[PDB]
Amino acid sequence: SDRVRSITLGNSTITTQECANVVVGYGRWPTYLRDDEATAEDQPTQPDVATCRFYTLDSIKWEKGSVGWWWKFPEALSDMGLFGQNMQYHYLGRAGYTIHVQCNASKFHQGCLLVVCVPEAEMGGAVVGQAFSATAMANGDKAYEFTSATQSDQTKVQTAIHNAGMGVGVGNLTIYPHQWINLRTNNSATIVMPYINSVPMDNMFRHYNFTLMVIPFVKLDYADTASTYVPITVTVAPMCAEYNGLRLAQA
Amino acid sequence: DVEEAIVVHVADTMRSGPSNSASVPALTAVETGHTSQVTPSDTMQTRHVKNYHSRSESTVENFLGRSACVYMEEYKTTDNDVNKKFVAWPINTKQMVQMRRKLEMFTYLRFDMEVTFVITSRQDPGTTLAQDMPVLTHQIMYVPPGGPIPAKVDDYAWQTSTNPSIFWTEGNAPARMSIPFISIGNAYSNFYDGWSNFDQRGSYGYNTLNNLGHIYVRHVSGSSPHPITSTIRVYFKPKHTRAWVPRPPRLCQYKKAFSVDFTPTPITDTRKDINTVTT
Amino acid sequence: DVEEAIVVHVADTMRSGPSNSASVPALTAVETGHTSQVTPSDTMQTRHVKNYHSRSESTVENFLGRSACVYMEEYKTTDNDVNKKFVAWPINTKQMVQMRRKLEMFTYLRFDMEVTFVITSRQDPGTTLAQDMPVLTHQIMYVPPGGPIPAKVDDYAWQTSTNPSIFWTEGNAPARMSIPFISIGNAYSNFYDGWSNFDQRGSYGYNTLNNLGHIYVRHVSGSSPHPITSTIRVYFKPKHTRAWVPRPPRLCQYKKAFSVDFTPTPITDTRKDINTVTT
Amino acid sequence: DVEEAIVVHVADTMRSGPSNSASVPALTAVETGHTSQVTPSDTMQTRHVKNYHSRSESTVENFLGRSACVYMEEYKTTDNDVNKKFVAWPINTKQMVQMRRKLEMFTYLRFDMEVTFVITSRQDPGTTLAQDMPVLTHQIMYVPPGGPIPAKVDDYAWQTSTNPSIFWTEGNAPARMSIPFISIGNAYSNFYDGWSNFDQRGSYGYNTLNNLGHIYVRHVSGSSPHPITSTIRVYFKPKHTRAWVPRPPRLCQYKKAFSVDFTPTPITDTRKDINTVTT
Amino acid sequence: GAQVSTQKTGAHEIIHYTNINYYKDAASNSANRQDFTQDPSKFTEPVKDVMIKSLPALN
Amino acid sequence: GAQVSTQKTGAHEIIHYTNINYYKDAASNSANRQDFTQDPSKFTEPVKDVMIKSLPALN
Amino acid sequence: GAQVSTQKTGAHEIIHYTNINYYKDAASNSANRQDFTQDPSKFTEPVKDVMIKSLPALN
Amino acid sequence: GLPTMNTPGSTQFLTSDDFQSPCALPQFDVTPSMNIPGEVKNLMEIAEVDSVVPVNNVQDTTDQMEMFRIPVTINAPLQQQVFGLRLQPGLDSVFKHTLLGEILNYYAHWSGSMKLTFVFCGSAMATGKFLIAYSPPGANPPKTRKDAMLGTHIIWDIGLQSSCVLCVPWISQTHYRLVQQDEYTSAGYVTCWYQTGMIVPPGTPNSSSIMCFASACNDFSVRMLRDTPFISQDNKLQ
Amino acid sequence: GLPTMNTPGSTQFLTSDDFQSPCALPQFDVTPSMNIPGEVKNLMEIAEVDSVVPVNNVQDTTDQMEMFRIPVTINAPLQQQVFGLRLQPGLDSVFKHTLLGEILNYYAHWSGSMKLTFVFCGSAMATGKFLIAYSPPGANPPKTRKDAMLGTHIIWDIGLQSSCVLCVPWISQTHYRLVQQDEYTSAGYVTCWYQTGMIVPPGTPNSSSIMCFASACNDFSVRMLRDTPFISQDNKLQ
Amino acid sequence: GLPTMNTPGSTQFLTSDDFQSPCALPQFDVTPSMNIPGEVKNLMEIAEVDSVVPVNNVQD
Ligand SMILES: CCCCCCCCCCCCCCCC(=O)O
Ligand SMILES: CCCCCCCCCCCCCCCC(=O)O
Ligand SMILES: CCCCCCCCCCCCCCCC(=O)O
Ligand SMILES: CCCCCCCCCCCCCC(=O)O
Ligand SMILES: CCCCCCCCCCCCCC(=O)O
Ligand SMILES: CCCCCCCCCCCCCC(=O)O
Repeated sequence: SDRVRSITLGNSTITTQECANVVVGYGRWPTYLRDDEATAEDQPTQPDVATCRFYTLDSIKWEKGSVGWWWKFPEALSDMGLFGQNMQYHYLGRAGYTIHVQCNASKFHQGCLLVVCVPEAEMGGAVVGQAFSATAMANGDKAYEFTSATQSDQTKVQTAIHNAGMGVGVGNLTIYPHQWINLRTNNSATIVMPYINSVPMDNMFRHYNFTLMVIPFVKLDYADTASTYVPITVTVAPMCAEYNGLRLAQA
Repeated sequence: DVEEAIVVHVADTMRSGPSNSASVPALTAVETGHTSQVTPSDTMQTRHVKNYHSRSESTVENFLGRSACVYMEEYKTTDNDVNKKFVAWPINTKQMVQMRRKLEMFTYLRFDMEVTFVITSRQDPGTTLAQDMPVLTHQIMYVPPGGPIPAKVDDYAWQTSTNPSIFWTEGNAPARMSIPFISIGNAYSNFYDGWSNFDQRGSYGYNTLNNLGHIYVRHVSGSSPHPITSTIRVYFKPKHTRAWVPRPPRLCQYKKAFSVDFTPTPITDTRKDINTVTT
Repeated sequence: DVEEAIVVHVADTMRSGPSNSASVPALTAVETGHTSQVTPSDTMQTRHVKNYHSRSESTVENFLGRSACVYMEEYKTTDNDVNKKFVAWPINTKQMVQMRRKLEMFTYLRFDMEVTFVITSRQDPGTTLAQDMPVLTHQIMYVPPGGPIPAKVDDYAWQTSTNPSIFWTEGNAPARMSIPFISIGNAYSNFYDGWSNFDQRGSYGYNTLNNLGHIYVRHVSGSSPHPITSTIRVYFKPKHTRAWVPRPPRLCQYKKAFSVDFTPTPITDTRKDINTVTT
Repeated sequence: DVEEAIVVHVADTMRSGPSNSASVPALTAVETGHTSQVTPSDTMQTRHVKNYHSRSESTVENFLGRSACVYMEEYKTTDNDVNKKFVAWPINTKQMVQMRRKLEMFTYLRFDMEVTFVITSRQDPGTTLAQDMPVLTHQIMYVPPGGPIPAKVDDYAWQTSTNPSIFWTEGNAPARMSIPFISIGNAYSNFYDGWSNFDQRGSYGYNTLNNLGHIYVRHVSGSSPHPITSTIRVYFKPKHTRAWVPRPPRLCQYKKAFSVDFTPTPITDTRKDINTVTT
Repeated sequence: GAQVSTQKTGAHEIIHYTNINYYKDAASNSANRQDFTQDPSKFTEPVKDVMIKSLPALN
Repeated sequence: GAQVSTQKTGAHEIIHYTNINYYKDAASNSANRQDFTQDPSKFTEPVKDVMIKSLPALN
Repeated sequence: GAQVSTQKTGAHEIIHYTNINYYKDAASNSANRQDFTQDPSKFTEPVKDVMIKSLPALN
Repeated sequence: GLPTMNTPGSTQFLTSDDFQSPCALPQFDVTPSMNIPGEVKNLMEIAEVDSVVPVNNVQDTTDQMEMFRIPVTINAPLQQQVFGLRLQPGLDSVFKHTLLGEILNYYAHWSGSMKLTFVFCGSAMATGKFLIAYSPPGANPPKTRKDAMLGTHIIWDIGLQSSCVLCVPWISQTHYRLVQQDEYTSAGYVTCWYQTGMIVPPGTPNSSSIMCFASACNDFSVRMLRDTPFISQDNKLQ
Repeated sequence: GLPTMNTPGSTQFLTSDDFQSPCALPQFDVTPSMNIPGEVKNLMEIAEVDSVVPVNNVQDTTDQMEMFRIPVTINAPLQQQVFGLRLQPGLDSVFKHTLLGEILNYYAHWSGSMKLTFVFCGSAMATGKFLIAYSPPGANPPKTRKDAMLGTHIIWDIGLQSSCVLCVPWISQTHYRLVQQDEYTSAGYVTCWYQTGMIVPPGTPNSSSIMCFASACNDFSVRMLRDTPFISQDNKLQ
Repeated sequence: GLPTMNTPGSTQFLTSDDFQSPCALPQFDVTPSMNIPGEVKNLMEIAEVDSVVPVNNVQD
């Protein structure tokens, strides 16, 4: 059967028994930087198994009135194991990712989720002009919620769901690497993202490589059951990570 | 040595007959992120058709290979305000909506540039207009970042020894030139989801990566007894284009030249009901 | 590799002598729809003549290969009425009588096009004309069907990023360009005996198939203290022409630009009687 | 016979591992006048890097191969003062600061020259400006040292039989020409630490070796009823350049056109203390 | 890349001219006004059975 | 030093044009608007395991 | 009489250009801005005895 | 020198020309190229990707996300219409702003076939059959299922496979169609009807939703670039 | 004659063009060439020569020559900073006017590694050790030696060899950096600390000085010529 | 560049000239050709067809 998948990174394993295929970025698998594309001269460090492993990114509740959530990477892993330490101590970084989203429900539930990775998901403020701090869209592994109505608070991002916070039609996000979680058929989604940027390496604190979004297109529904909510969990594993430019910590 | 010698067409349609089998090309699963590759030949009887249509005009090279206005400004030959006798524009592609939207369909771009300047002049209205003035001449100066900037129409900075410049006389063909790929990175970035300072503070967005320089324009030595106003238009034309990571076209109207800010907009227009099909 | 190397004449006359036989070349029957192929050699004694005349100038390529005016309009640099400062013409070939009649000798045509623009300016009369104005500049914009249309001389639509345009300065040679065969069908149709709606209702005639777009013209930024009027003339010149199904030339004068409507006309002029042969 | 057929890249970085030996590449002695040739590979572990950067734009040919203004002056078509109707400039490169500093980074230079002239005209203000004047024409005359010099706009000397000249009409492209290496010595000298007389007396410095001639300019025959002022700008562009003996760039501002005189200047700017590193 | 072909006769009768294409679109070429083939049978003899001029038409 | 290449078809269908470069910088050349290769698999088929259209998708 | 030589690389990387001289004086030619040879030893290593980087300088 | 004469078109500025021009930065060394993932070479590659179609434009949608879902109910008359729409990919409000309509709106002509993919997002225990039909251009759109079934159609059975594809063939009198479609270049209608009805067991929701995806086939092509009418400005941005 | 048509850019004067032009002195005989010593063919050759860096800019220097010498003392706390500076070769006041900064100020982009050479000019009987460290860009410059030693550094031992070389590697995210450096293209800091302390015998001065030399490596390069902002005039010189 | 001089007739617009000009729609794909019946290549073909002559012009 092709509905079973198993993934082994480092000292951690993921098993799914009811799942769809695996989506691989833009057809490219993660890989190390070549000698003819590098620019930095000093030797890189490659922790390997110490950093390339699955980390569980806390959990959220799917209610009948949920609208959606987003996470920004690699900020979401900024304080997670030795990956966070290497991020803190190094000037430059580079790594691909494997994203696994778990959501399971009985055969009597219904609903559909869109899982999509958006590279360079620049967002606009709630009030045209003005400005917002780096806390309205990234504060660690905590998830940020979209809003059904137009946002009004000037201190946070425009969370109107139907625009995806980017001024574009929410229905066109299918162009990015994506997958669907339809409760009739599957309970997980797997995406492998290569490193995408305009430069060989970049500082992992200053720049958000990509944004993960989970959006319920068909809202959850059920009847006459004791289960009131459907938890959603996100797991991420860096791949082929390497760092450069050791200095004092913090960033 | 003297002469060296240097079509695709869309897929044809194959004849298909009646079928009765266990294969089900029509049934699929979108949950995999896979777009179905079925063709009409797989769901109905079809005749053999030889197509000669080509997708020549849909290439990115042709799509982006059209000159588009990016900036216009006015400057006067003589006036009391010093700042109003010359122009000073920080180069960017976010000023004009149409070309901005054309470009922002991709995340990263790499191309050479062809720049064309269109300059026109007109006499300002007044109570006395009778004068005789010879043909005017204009100078366009390009100052890479960090270079000296002129503060007045007759400053010393206009004596460019290393900054490229063009002198153009009215009545001739518009000025033109070519520019190579002048980015420090491996590609231009239309979007930048990041900050300037390492502690996530300061400027945010594409504004951080715009360091292309300035353009200055003046009348060389024309100073008429009565004011004359000139307008310059700048046109950009990408060449040898390459693009990566397409992204959906924008839906909301633009409101700032250096920000993504917007106002929420409906997904689309409405109709009477889900069955209405008439006009 | 460097150099690759790429007359008909009418039929000659053959010598013919006296004849006395059962063959009757002169007698035929027009009821068959057949045009007789007899020659003078078949009905009288003739000498041998070697003709060198050729029908070179009668080919459709040469017949239709002449530039002809198709439209002219005027627009002013400054005025109170906004609509009178620019032109907007839906492209068609029925406006001018001579080229219209030349084209309508065939039912279907297929050709490339060469378009030339002639622009002239003149100062409007008035009580005070003393002014000094630099050379004017003009823009010609082509908008394929469905594109945005400018509503005023300084609208945003004039910043073409994809619509082709030409900027021309007075005193130079006229503007010119080439256009390929841009019909959705396999050939242009001068006549269309049909309706727009499937139940035989709506628009009737050639008007249904005219979807070639529009042409817009303006002064780029010229706005003189006193009004100035400019006139543009458009000339078309078919190239690489092919024609099918010839039809008789029109007899009645034209009366509508998008209809065949006419007034009945006599077949020809009259004379005193059937035997009158003098002047 | 018809066709005859005519990159460097910076050094790569080699992989380096841990070391423990008696060799000490980092330790040296500047007292020898020797600049150390160590590379990062000699003091830390490095990866293999293939550089494709080239030093193409740093060559002296490209560094000095840009047109720079060297002189501008004004002359009027009609005036009461005879000396104010034409220009007379002794050729030298010390008038304009930027190109002067670019040149004085070397002690000796040898190159061909490309000279371009930009001329513009404007009507002087006055109580009555209404006139009609045809296009003006200008003459540029070059007089090698010792030749006759004109004393007025209509002198006989302007009938050059051997002095090269250019006649230029307004509205066309700027005038241009090429000049070979015209020095009596084997190379131009920017600096000359010596005297003119053999007993160490007289003129001192570069002024002694400047014997390049003069340039004269006039309106050919234009003499308008009302004054008109014209300005000429001269641009130099070295070609086929060779340079010897580099010297440090100047620090103090220039104060004389034919002397090295200066005012003492601080070495550089100051900061709060030797440990201050913040903005 | 240069085509050489004869030019139409004229008075007093190297009757050769050279042509080169500069643009990438065939629509930019100059008119091909030197083809002189023609066939009037489509309009003069549209009948099915061949008719001999010397013979009588109807029977 | 002269390149000869075919030009796009047009109505009525020497379909050859000549090009020479005059400047020393490759940025000065004209647009290369005659490349027509394309491959949509990067966006339409980004999955890992190959999917056969005739077979059922999930199992 | 025509020289053919390579032109500098550019984005997207016939990289050849043609040149002909029209005037009788070599001073009229265009700039030769394609020579890239260089040797800094005249200014960086003007010493008489060769110095080995790995060895100690003075003795 | 060499005699010459200028022809018409001299000194003109045509925005779509191809000419060589001098370089303003001679001998500039460009940054080395790098193979970033996801290179796009032709816009049809973008046009061939699926995107969600907002079919439910019922003029009273207080929630924008409700546009994407098509309602379905357990008890309905034996023959009933689920939805109906005009096949005008570049002009109809349904397809206007999709990932395909946006690309089409930059061009004037289009041709080729289209794919409509429907996905059932009900409970795993729900079942049903639907008839999806394409009716070529005509004087009257179908009013009943009896009429609809005379055209091209497919019977969709809901089971383990959640999706079915209706491939709209290219049936036209002309090689190309206008994006600003008029009556001359009409393209037809698409309608969906109940085939058997939706049946559910006890303990399940009584309503379900469907979604539609639109994309182009491998024989799709466009022509005649033009400016899109969706974006405009009144003043220079600052 | 030969038909032709002018394209945009006719009759323009571009200051960086390359065209042939007539000679005003036909058949002029130039003076024979002579091989003068010290030919320079590329400005990087000049940039690769050492020059003294004025590190001691303490805002109260009454004597200009005092700028070039860095003070050192016999008795100091166990860990103490000798000097600190920003690595902005074309913008920082320390490197602004050096032989390398002057060359850089004519260009807009730069890349490659750098050499800093330090020479001890104390008595022959004096001795000591110093730690010289380079800290790549970050949110905070080092405040103590403990922080500094985490980056690239070298321990310098003063002996018969009077000089030591700190080679600053090229660690950057982009191939090139702006000369007018901004926060996006920061380059880091350089600091020097006491490692053991300076010890002297009886009968020697209690203070000593160090000097710094700056030069470029063999992989250095520049790009994008521009006019230098260091020189200006208000009137024509006479 | 290459020295040249313009001759009489420069910048004139002659309605019967044959010159190449730039294309305003680069790389446009024309519709495939189809052999419609009844192609006419020379006007003499039309002239060689019979037509009824109105000889009886008797003014009444
Ligand atoms: C996101 C857009 C990036 C495109 C890169 C644009 C770089 C601008 C280069 C040309 C600017 C100067 C043009 C004037 C030059 C001259 O007239 O001297
Ligand atoms: C029956 C006549 C059919 C002939 C086809 C005519 C099609 C018109 C094509 C050219 C229209 C636009 C010309 C202006 C183009 C430009 O200036 O940008
Ligand atoms: C230190 C600078 C030395 C460079 C040598 C400059 C020599 C000047 C040569 C040209 C001077 C005359 C130019 C005008 C000639 C003409 O218009 O007739
Ligand atoms: C854009 C093409 C410009 C061609 C310029 C005129 C021809 C110059 C080369 C001489 C003719 C040889 C042509 C060939 O080799 O086919
Ligand atoms: C700066 C180059 C000018 C070239 C002028 C047009 C070409 C003239 C020579 C004829 C074509 C032959 C070219 C070649 O030999 O490769
Ligand atoms: C004064 C010289 C004018 C040259 C005109 C352009 C070249 C025309 C001939 C074609 C190129 C061949 C040159 C050659 O045979 O070396």
